[PDB]
Amino acid sequence: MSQDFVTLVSKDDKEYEISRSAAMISPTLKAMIEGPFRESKGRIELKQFDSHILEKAVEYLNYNLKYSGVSEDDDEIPEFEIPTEMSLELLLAADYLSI
Amino acid sequence: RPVLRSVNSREPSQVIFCNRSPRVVLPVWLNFDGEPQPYPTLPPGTGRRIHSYRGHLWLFRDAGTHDGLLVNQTELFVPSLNVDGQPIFANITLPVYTLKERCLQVVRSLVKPENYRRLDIVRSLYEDLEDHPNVQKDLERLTQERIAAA
Amino acid sequence: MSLKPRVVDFDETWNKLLTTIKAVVMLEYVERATWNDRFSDIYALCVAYPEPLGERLYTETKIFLENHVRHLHKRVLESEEQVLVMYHRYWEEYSKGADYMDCLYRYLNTQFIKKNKLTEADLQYGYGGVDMNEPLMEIGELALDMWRKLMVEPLQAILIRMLLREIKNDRGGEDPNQKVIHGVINSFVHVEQYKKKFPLKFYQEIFESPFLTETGEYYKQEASNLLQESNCSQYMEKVLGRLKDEEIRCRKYLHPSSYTKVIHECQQRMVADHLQFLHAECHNIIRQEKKNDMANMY
Amino acid sequence: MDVFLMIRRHKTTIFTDAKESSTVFELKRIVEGILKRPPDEQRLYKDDQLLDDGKTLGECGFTSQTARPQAPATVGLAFRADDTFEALCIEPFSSPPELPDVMKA
Repeated sequence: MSQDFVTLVSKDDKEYEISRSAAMISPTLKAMIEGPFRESKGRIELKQFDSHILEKAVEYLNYNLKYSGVSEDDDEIPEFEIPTEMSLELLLAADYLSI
Repeated sequence: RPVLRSVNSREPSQVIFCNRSPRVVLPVWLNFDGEPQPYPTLPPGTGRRIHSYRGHLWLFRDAGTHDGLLVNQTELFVPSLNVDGQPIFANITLPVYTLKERCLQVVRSLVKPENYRRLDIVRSLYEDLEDHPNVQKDLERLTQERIAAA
Repeated sequence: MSLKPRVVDFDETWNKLLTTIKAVVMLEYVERATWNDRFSDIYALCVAYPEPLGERLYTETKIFLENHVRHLHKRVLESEEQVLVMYHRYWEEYSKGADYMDCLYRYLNTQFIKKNKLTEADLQYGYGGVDMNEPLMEIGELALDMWRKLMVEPLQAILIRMLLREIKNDRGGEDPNQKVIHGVINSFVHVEQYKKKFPLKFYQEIFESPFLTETGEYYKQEASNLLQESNCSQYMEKVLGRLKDEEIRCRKYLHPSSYTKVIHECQQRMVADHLQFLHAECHNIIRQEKKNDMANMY
Repeated sequence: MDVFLMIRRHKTTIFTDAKESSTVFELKRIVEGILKRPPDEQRLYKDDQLLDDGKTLGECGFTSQTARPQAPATVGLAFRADDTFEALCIEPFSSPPELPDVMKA
C-alpha cells in the first residue's frame, strides 16, 4: 500500500497531493521515491515555484491520467490551455515533473 | 518509385474519413517518390467519403497542431472502403494534448520565431517549446510502419 | 537566465552530488541528511537550466566515480581469495552505491539525461561506455563501465584459477559459499555492457574458457580413473554420481546455458570412450543379467 | 468517478485521483488510507460541505470534472475528534504570474 499519493510542494509549503495512479506517469516521481528515499518519499518540494504554476503542472498529470482512463482520446477532455504567463515558470515545473 | 519502393496494393476503396476532432484532416500518402501526396482536407467535424487507397501512409495532418496524429487510435490510416464504405471511418483522435505537448502548442501559437530565441524560457527550454511537427514526420513514421522492424 | 543562474547552478549541484555520492560510493548506509542533500541537489539540477550543466554534471560524476573505482583498484592489491570475496563485497556495495546514486540520480535521470544528449545520441558526447568525461547517461552504468576490468584484468588472473581449483574441490576441498562463486562471477560478468548485449561476452572472457576446459579436463580424467580402477560396471555409477554432484556445483555457480552444455558434453566425453566393453558386457548382462550394466548401460 | 483534488492539510497540496462514487473515505484514501481517520472525523469538505459517511465524493460535490483534471480542486482541512469542526483550510494555488512579453503582442 505505497502511500496511494505523492506530494508535489510549492513555495512556502503549499502541498499538492497527487494520487499514485497519476504520480507513476512521472518516471521522475517513481525514481525520486526510490532513489533519495530517505528524503523524497513521495515528496517533491519545489519550494520556490508558485502554487498556481505547480497546480497547472500537476493538473497536466491528472489530465494525462484521465486521458489514459478515457483511452479513446477524448470523452469531455478539455483543451489544455496554458497562458503565456504560466509557460515562463511552468517550463521548469514541467521539466522537474518530466513525464 | 526508386529502388526504395512504396505501397503496391493500391486501389480506390469505399471509405469515409470521419474527422472527429477540432482540426483538419489533411490526408497524405508517402508516394512512390518518397513524397507526400495530399488529399482533400477534412475540416473539424468533416465526414467525407474517399476512394481510399489500401496500404497507404494515410497521415491526416491537422491544421491546429499538425502533430503526430492518430486517426483511429493510430498514426497510420488505411482503407480502405468496401462496396459500401464503413470504417472505414477515419475517426480522428484529437489527442489528449499533454502538459509538454500543450506547452509546445501554445508556444507555437503565441511566441514568434524571432522571439523563440527571445522566448521567456531557458536556452534549452527553447527547444523544449520550439518544436514543430511536419507532414513528412508522419510520412516517415508510416513508411517505417510499412515494413517496419525488430 | 530568468529564474536564477543557468550555468553556475551546477556549482551547488555538484557540491551536493559529490558529498552524497562519496557517501554512497560502495558505502554505506546512505544517511537521510544526504538524502535531502540530493533532493536539493536535483532541485538545483532541475532549476540549473543545463546546457553544459548536465553534461558537466555527469562529467564530474563520471570523474569522481572513476577516481573512487581507481581507489578501489588500489584495494584489490591485497591477499588471495580473502580479498577476492572482499572485492565481491566491493562491487556488492558499489553496485548498491551506484544504485542509490541512481536513487539520488533517478529524479536526476528524469532531469538531465533523458531529453536531448548522450542518452538519445551516443555519437555526440561519446560512445555508450559512459563518455569521454562529458557524459549524459545513468550512473550505475558509470560504475559498471569503470569497474568491469578492474574486476577482469588484475583480479581474474588468479581468481579464475582459484575458482577452477575449488570447483574441482567439489571432490574434496571447496569453493567459497556456493553462491559466492556464483555471485563473484555474476559481479564480473554483470558488465556484459549494462544493456546486456551478451550474457556470455564477459561470461566467456571471465570464466567460461577455463570453465569449459576444466569441465572436460576433470570429467574425462576421472572417466579414465574409474575405467581403470572401478570395475567399469561401477565406473558407470561413480562417474554418474560424480557428474551429477559437479553439475550441482554448476548450479552453485551457474550460467543456465553454459554449464548444461559443457557439463553434459564432457560427461559424454567421459563415457563415449569405452567401446568394445559396450557390446561385450552388453550381451553378458543380456545373458548374465546385471542391472549395474543393465541400468547404467540402458 | 475519478475526482481530481488537492487535500490541503495545512497547505498540504495532494494532487490526487480520488473517487466520486466512492464515499467521503476516499476524500483521502489516502490520508485515511494511511492514517485511517474516518471521513466524518475529518472536515475535508468541499467548501464546508458537511460530508457524512453516507455521502460520496459525488455527494462531496466533487466530480472527475468538478474535482477536475485540468486543475485538480481543493479539499479543505479540518480534522475533528468525531465531528468537532476544526478550522477548515480552503487554500487556492495562487495568483499565477504575468504575460511573458507576449503573450499576444
